[PDB]
Amino acid sequence: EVQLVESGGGLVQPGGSLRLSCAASGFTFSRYWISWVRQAPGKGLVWVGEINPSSSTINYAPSLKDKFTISRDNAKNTLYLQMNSLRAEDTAVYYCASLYYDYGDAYDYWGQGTLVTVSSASTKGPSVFPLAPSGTAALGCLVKDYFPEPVTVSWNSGALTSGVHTFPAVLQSSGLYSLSSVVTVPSSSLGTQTYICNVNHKPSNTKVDKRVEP
Amino acid sequence: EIVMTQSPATLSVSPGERATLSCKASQSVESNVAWYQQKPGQAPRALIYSASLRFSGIPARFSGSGSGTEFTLTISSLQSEDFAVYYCQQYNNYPLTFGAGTKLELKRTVAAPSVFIFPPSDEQLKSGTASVVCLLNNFYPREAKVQWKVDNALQSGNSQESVTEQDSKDSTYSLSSTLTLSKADYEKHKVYACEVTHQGLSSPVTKSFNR
Amino acid sequence: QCSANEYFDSLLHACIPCQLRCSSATPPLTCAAYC
Ligand SMILES: [Cu+2]
Ligand SMILES: [Cu+2]
Repeated sequence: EVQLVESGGGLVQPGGSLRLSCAASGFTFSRYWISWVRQAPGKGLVWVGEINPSSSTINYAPSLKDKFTISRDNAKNTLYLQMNSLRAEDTAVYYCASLYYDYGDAYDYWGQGTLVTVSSASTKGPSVFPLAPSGTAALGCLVKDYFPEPVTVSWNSGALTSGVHTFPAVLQSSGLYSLSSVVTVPSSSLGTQTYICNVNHKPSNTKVDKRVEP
Repeated sequence: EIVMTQSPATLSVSPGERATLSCKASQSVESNVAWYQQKPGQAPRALIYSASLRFSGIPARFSGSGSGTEFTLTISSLQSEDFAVYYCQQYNNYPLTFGAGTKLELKRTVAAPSVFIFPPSDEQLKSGTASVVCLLNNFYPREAKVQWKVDNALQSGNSQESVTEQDSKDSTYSLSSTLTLSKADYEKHKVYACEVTHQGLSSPVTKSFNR
Repeated sequence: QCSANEYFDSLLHACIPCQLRCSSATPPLTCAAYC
């Protein structure tokens, strides 16, 4: 299995710096080009820059000339991205990738991407609130007021997935995010079953298990 | 830079049928266009690298063509796993520029929504905020209305809504409309309705509650 | 530096055979001799 695990990257106010690592394992990293590509939330892809194997030709993006610096360490089979003086427009999911043409076939491998959030707002955990259960019933779980992203939501530690729907986050006028997670359950399954929505927020390092009942 | 104009922005078609995307280039990039596929949550997946040449492991149903300033990816026979976002990219001139991105959706039989409305929890009232949620689960297409009426007062500008992507099984959407209000304003009105109008509903279904 | 039967693709940074383009639509300007 080829891999491009990406570490580093998280939250940082404007003007700050942040280095990213893209470790490879499974193919000759030292004989191919490897590039960077960011994707702002809900937007398209953006070519940051690329670098050749011997680091003798580094091509950046004009609009990001001074912000980013690219380098690689073949000894560790890992690519680097040294970001300097970022802004809110520089918030995106940074993917690394490598394309080549060996064995007579063209290949391409990507990392899982890492989110970089550039904003002056302070980290805050979610404020969970239940939704009153209204021949099918429905209850939910309001995850309101939290920064930065993301926030994960499951039901019964993952023992309930039929009909569960977690809606995307939406930034409120207060700069904070808010989403809801609902589920469809039989109407008569209320006075017999127990429903819990456990919300996790790695940024704030919080963890809320809230019980929903009428 | 070289702007890649990729239309249509969204395309709805059923599996087994055909799909042809378009990507116009601001200026002649010759035969140096690629094609990628990206699904919600994963990284991009390349498919074409010389406007027709395919990557390895890419089925033959993906057929790219075009040169100069107009390129088209054709997905001859569609499949469930082929419904996602598709970008176009040029690399004839630096920097490499992508396209806006078309998104394929699965055209299925119409389905009316199951409307629900959740009054704000007593836990949230102590906070001083009010969030009246209204759920519209299981409906196709995604084009559905969800108004609010506090005492027959059609609200406006104070209610956002997000949506889930097509479900893996029934390929049906789910919508949530959140009416944000003040605690003081929430307790000076009694009716909080959610009027839903969708193609699958002959008449606008409505459901409300009393504080 | 590619042979007389290959062109250079800047996306893959490698010489691609012309045969894949000769017998397929209009090949690049450099492969017109190999077809
Ligand atoms: Cu559902
Ligand atoms: Cu009022």
